[PDB]
Amino acid sequence: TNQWYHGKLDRTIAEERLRQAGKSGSYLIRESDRRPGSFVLSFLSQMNVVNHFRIIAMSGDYYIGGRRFSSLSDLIGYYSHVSSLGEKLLYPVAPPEPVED
Repeated sequence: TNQWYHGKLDRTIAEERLRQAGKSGSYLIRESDRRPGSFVLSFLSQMNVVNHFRIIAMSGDYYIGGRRFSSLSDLIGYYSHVSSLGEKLLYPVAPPEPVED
């Protein structure tokens, strides 16, 4: 569950991880290092374009595209199962597993 949370992660590594997944509709959530306390939905769109959508944390709520959410998980759920953003969240990209010691 919620494999798509990468915590603190810069833009370049986020784009690397999404491009590694390689399919349009791949996504992750990271807490912006440039704007801490805010988050980014990073999303691989068509034609090798990564979009980085700011998500605003306001009043215990989370805002993206004027829609309001109670948790980052609720936000991911909505753009996966209710409506497109219009592109659709399809493949959650999990953080790289720990390496073989």
